[PDB]
Amino acid sequence: MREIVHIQAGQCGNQIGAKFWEVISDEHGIDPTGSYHGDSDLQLERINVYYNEATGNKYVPRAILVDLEPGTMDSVRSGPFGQIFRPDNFVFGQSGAGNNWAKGHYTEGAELVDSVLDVVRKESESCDCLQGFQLTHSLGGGTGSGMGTLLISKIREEYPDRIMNTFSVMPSPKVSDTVVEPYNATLSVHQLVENTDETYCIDNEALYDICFRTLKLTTPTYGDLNHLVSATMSGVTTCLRFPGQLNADLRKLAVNMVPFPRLHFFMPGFAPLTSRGSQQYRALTVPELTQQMFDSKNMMAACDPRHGRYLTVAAIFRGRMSMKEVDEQMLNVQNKNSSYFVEWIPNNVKTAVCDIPPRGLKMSATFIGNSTAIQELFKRISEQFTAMFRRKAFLHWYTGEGMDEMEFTEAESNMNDLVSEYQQYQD
Amino acid sequence: MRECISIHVGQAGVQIGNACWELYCLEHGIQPDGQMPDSFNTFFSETGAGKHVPRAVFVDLEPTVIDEVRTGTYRQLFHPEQLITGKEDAANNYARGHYTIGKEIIDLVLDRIRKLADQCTGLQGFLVFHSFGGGTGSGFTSLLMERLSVDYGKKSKLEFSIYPAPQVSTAVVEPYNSILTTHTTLEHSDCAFMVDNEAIYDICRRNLDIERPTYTNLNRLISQIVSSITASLRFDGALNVDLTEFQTNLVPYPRIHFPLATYAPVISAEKAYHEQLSVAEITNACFEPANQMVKCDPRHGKYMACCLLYRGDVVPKDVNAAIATIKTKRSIQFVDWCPTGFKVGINYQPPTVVPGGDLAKVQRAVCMLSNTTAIAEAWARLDHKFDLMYAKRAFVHWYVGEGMEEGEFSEAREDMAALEKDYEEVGVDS
Amino acid sequence: MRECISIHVGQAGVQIGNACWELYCLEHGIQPDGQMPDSFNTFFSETGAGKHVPRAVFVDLEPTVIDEVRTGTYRQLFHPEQLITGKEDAANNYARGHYTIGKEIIDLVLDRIRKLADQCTGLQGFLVFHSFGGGTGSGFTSLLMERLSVDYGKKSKLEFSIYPAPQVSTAVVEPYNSILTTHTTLEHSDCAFMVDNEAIYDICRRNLDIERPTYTNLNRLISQIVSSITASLRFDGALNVDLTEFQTNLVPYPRIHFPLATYAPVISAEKAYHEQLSVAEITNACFEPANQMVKCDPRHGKYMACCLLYRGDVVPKDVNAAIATIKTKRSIQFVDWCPTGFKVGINYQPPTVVPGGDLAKVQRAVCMLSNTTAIAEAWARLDHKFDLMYAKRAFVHWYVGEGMEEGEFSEAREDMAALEKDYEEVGVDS
Amino acid sequence: LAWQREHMWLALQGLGFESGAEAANAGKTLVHVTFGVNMFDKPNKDAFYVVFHFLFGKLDNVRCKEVFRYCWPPLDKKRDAEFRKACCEWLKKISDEVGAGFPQVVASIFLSPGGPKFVHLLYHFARYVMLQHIKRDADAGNVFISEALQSKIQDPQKALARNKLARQKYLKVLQKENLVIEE
Amino acid sequence: PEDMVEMIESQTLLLTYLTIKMQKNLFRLEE
Amino acid sequence: VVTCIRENEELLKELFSSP
Ligand SMILES: Nc1nc2c(ncn2[C@@H]2O[C@H](COP(=O)(O)OP(=O)(O)OP(=O)(O)O)[C@@H](O)[C@H]2O)c(=O)[nH]1
Ligand SMILES: Nc1nc2c(ncn2[C@@H]2O[C@H](COP(=O)(O)OP(=O)(O)OP(=O)(O)O)[C@@H](O)[C@H]2O)c(=O)[nH]1
Ligand SMILES: Nc1nc2c(ncn2[C@@H]2O[C@H](COP(=O)(O)OP(=O)(O)OP(O)(O)=S)[C@@H](O)[C@H]2O)c(=O)[nH]1
Ligand SMILES: [Mg+2]
Ligand SMILES: [Mg+2]
Repeated sequence: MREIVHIQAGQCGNQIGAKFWEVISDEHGIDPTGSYHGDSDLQLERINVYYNEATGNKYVPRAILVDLEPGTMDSVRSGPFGQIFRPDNFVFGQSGAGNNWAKGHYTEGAELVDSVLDVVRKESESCDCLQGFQLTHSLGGGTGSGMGTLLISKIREEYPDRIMNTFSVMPSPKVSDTVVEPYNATLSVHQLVENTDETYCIDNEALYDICFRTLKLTTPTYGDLNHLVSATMSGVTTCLRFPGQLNADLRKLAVNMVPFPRLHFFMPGFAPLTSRGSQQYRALTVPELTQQMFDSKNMMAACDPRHGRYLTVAAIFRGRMSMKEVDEQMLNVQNKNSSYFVEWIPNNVKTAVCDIPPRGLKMSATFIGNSTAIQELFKRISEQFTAMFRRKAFLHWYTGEGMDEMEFTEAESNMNDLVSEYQQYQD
Repeated sequence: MRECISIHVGQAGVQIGNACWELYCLEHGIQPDGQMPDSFNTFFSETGAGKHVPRAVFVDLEPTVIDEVRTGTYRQLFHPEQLITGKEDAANNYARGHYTIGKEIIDLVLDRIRKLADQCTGLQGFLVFHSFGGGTGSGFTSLLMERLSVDYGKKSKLEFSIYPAPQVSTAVVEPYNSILTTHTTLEHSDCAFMVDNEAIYDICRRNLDIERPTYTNLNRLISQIVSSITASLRFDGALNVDLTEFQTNLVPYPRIHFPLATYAPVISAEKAYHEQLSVAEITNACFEPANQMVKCDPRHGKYMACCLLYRGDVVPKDVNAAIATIKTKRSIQFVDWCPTGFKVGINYQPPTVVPGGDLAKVQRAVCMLSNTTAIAEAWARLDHKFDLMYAKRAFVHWYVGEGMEEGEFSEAREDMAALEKDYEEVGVDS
Repeated sequence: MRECISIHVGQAGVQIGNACWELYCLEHGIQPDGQMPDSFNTFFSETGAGKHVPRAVFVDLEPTVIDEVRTGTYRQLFHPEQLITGKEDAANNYARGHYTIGKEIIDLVLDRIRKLADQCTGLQGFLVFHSFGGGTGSGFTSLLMERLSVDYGKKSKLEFSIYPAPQVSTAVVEPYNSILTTHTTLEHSDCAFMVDNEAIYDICRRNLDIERPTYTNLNRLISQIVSSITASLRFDGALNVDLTEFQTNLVPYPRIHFPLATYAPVISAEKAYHEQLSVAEITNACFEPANQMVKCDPRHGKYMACCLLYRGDVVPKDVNAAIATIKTKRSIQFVDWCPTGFKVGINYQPPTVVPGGDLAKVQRAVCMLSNTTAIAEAWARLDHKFDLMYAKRAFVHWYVGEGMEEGEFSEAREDMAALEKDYEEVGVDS
Repeated sequence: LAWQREHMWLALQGLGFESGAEAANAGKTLVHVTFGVNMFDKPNKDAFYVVFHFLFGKLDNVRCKEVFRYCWPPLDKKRDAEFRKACCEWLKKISDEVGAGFPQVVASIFLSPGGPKFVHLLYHFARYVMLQHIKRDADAGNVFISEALQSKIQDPQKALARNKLARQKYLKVLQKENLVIEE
Repeated sequence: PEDMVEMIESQTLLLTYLTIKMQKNLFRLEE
Repeated sequence: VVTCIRENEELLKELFSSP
């Protein structure tokens, strides 16, 4: 019943999926060996949305861990909650892609993608009523970006009527770690425009800001970043896995937050996020939840919402709350900020409510924004892309792996067209 | 005799039905395990040796809300095949609920309903609880209502629906859905009781002094209104009002069947000790704009026909007194082609109180259903919302991708326009 | 898997290899007799019972440098077959090592390297260690790289070279060879880390406070750079960089693969106490003009892409902060067509310390490999020296007698001039 | 570029666009699908079907009846994918044979036919069909008029002159038509 | 701008088109 | 240029309307 099959690719995607599985296993009460030990019975009602049941009352995640270097497979296997995963689901290459998109898409990923399609076919036929796929990857490298893009294309070709979510992390101009990041980012966005149903754009720079300013962690690591991302990932599907006063699955969110087919790029956010010292001075209420969630310094994508207009916003609340409070608060947000909301859509906000709060808190809220300001995210890349492509620098790796220059031209033109569409609807 | 079949569609209808059936069980002495340690016949069927199974059918294209009921405290009440559930929800899509996801469950719920009707000997009519703004509650209910109208025909179909509020809304594509289902409520319903959630929120926070009310409170209130409507079948009183004579009095022309419901007295148990809730006081609180179940101004239009359903310790003399006073109120104005504009049903059974509720134990209660032209205003605002989104053809690819046409959008809008104009025209005098 | 075969040619190469292998042996806990009382799999093969034979191949046209190895403390490490030698050296002659004497012993070392490459399942590439000044390290290394490029094809070849100094030259015919070697390093190599001795002398005497250092200190520093390069292969860390990642991010165009290597912090034991060598300080040190391993002014050029290999107690956030500070500096200017120009790798294993060494113990280390047009200056000065000696046809008869042509010298000259012009062009902005 | 929606419609009539019969081939009514100029500013998939089938039929006959044999008229959704995959590949081939003279065809333009991006593809498609018939109905002694038209001139005076020659030809030939049909 | 020479080339195109279309019919009609 | 444009388009549309 509405099963979700998860897919990881690359080091970034693999580590973020590992955090995701840790938190979700904690939610449903699964221990590191797969043995249910929770207290409430609800935790077993819809465990099957993510966990297959193997013999002897153990649960195995319905996830496919992919990469082109075995080091990441060993690192994931050796971590905590590592022994849950099926061994037959680790599909790895032997070299690595070398931050080259052409290698991930055409040369080596093309040879590896058949094993991945075999594993996803097995897992998906194993499930009763699939409802979609979740690809956690990064856009800056060769394995993550290009490999996940080839995988998304094939998946859409085989199951055309399913949901396709992506928690892709995008490059950021400030915190850059690779020289050839613009090329891979552009070439991947070109295909994410066509072959996915909703793309949750994360950005490492934004998470670093969340950690430095809000949580006041002196030295954040990648663990804390992946923790934030996993919090959003589970917050999206709480309603699938738990009851509530107003349910919302993934196709509901897709039908509500996407007015036109191409405009499916969202920015996520989470609440409440407080430091430790500042915790006892906070009133955990619905007003404070919504005030934090609609703040611009809390978004997980390095784009300021004040520069555009919310086409749509979704708020998924968790805990025992009043619906009068929720609705009055949403109306208040809309009325006070009337300029940040388009006019040919009345009631931009969709709200849902689940009855189970996250681990340890009494209530929480997840935020998804389809806003025009996301176009900034792309313009940056485009600028950088042009600044390199004009001189054709680093182009000979991509060419020697079999690509063309016409493909770079098409990718740039498609990114420009998406930017034009968003800007047009901004007015 | 005088049976009725309830169809609860979508999440809103299913939960409203949870409230309704808890209420009927408390009213009739029937335990949530079925046993009762006559009148129950209007809703329950006596199954062998002491087992009253409700004459209802729960539907959803999604497993969750029905599973709450299967594992809830009322699992032993409903018999398993009454609770029909699908696999994947309409996902806020009229086209999915109506055309693609809907067609797989329709024969199953129809077979169940037919088996339900073959057990009752004086079937009065169907009660259909749903919600305009949802995917299932809109599309699958359209489908079900069309099929029912074909099969049964002259039976009276009463629908109680959750109409989208002006400002407070939970979904984005909501206006779209709410328009398409109108194309059904005009033709395949006999009387449509539209109720908005924002008005019930204001009712709660003003009357019952509940600062943060949730869906359970609102559902209890709607359930109370339904109970007051069908009491005249389930009890004996001085003046009974059937469903057919009710519909005869309340609907002047075929197209005009969208009355407003309002219950009184709704007060907390604490301000109740000070109030002297006479027949006149609650009779008048019915005619106040603040006690409305839908956001509209009865002052902004003219009344056409009102039905007063009194419940409890009520004598006819003071009812006549109160109706004459209202007749002498100029802020309450009426059409001229309805010289006598009141139907009165008086009933003996006071309104029961659910444990854990907010309402108090009161002896007299009124349910007033008023066909007023002011309801047109409501439709107006929603239409405007539509014409914003539709101007850009936003979200339309979801619909046309699922077996719809754009011609259906255009037709639904033209139909709602003609409905508004017919209301404005029937209002005017001569 | 992920094995790399390190060829050590000529005297300079064989000695830098003594240093490198001392380091690796001490790093993986492998005793000098080969026993270890995983990671070692990259640089050692595990033969039989706890015996590890390095994946290296020491060559030379002279036996004495290899005979010291065969008699030294590590005679029990390299199994005898890998320490290949001839009878007479090339005597600082390119033509002897390339044509005359190299042709007799190219096949032997080629058979040995084929044996080595067959035993590894994940070959990453080759690490050719040689000097530009000698006859073997220029001529035979050129011949070897030619045959290896014909044989193995796409395998990445990273060469670590000892380039002549601007001022201190120990040989007279040196420029000649150092020029002819260019004709190979352009086409057959994938990355060339040229290193000048004079700069390591200055780094020693300033940072380490070593009054007069010898070759052992220089070789220790070079080995430290090599281990920092291959660390992301042998051990695990935060961000990992293979060899192909390195080459992708560091090489903008095919002809441009001559990066400058530099290390931080190289302090004394005594000086390390007063300094708090955090990430910011070592990252700023990598960009200092006096810490380069080759003599040039990086202010006189423009950086094209730079890879930071951090090692030890390194978190990503302060790496990011230090890089942002490097960006907001005006003297470190970057080419325009490379807006994002920093590759970052972070490894968890801190840098080891050899006993009797000169470096201290640090918790963080940085190896910076930068592609900057400034390296062109180096070639310039050496080329001038060439243009002096070729002006008088001096020492040319020694080349012509053994099978070399003057056209070959003119050809190497044209090729190196073209390479300089390519750097001057790629530098300029639009 | 308003004339793009203009010349298109005129060029649409150039192929002999009759809104009735071309709506009759699809088995649907005209009142539910408006034709003309202001038909593709919004998502309009029915007018899309009609104009695309007419435009593909005017250029090719047999292969058109082949590639659109299991598709047209695409009234349902299983058979709709056939239309959307038979047309996109053809348009991609056509764009690749001409290159920069055509907008890069994207299947996403077919999920919602509307907006300026769809009108751009439609105008260049109409131009292509005009030209590949000027390539076949113009005389063997006048095939160069086709390539003379593919020569993207940049000066306005020569454009003026070319129009001038063509329009005097137009007047004289329409006058000769009258001579032939009357005399 | 270019938009006007494109207008001109398009109208030249239409003239050439319709003219050739009516020529190929009139040649048939006269015989 | 606009005059020739207008004469052009007018003759085009009106001659198209010839049966
Ligand atoms: N008064 C009241 N309104 C509800 C309730 N549940 C949902 N709604 C409202 O009804 C509308 C949504 O209808 P849904 O029930 O969620 O739609 P649906 O019937 O499930 O169709 P799907 O989208 O396929 O689930 C919103 O106004 C909701 O706020 C309820 O229990 N009581
Ligand atoms: N940095 C460094 N340079 C060295 C070392 N050993 C030799 N050299 C330098 O390398 C250059 C000479 O190259 P050699 O290795 O001696 O010549 P070769 O490879 O033996 O070839 P032949 O002349 O034929 O014997 C001079 O600069 C030498 O000073 C060393 O251990 N470290
Ligand atoms: N949030 C987060 N970001 C990461 C993590 N690991 C890498 N990144 C970011 O992702 C980008 C590179 O991701 P990486 O994992 O190297 O992609 P890859 O495709 O696996 O790299 P490759 O195999 O082609 S060389 C960088 O921008 C880096 O900052 C992580 O664990 N968490
Ligand atoms: Mg990787
Ligand atoms: Mg020697």
